[PDB]
Amino acid sequence: GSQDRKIFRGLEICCYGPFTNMPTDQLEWMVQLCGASVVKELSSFTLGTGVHPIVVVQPDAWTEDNGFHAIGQMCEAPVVTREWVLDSVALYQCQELDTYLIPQIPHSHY
Repeated sequence: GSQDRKIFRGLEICCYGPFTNMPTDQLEWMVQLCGASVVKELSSFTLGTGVHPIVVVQPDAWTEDNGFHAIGQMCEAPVVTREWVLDSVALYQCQELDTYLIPQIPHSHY
């Protein structure tokens, strides 16, 4: 570019859920500051030219009642805890989503 760069450069990340009491408006801002774009919903994603779709979650305030075992099935993008957004905005670099994406593994406590 000229006077910009952004670590995301054409990106779309949506924060689903209340998380806690900050990772909502401040989260979309951070991503936006990194080059991404705040997506209202999952269906809001649009295949432009260099805009990649991404999703964010946080099994904290969501608690158990509706069901969080169907994120990727409901969204057509990679869901990653705010850790990604934070880890990326912290050091400034599009970190691997797989590091904060939906684990989904057999068993739970062993």
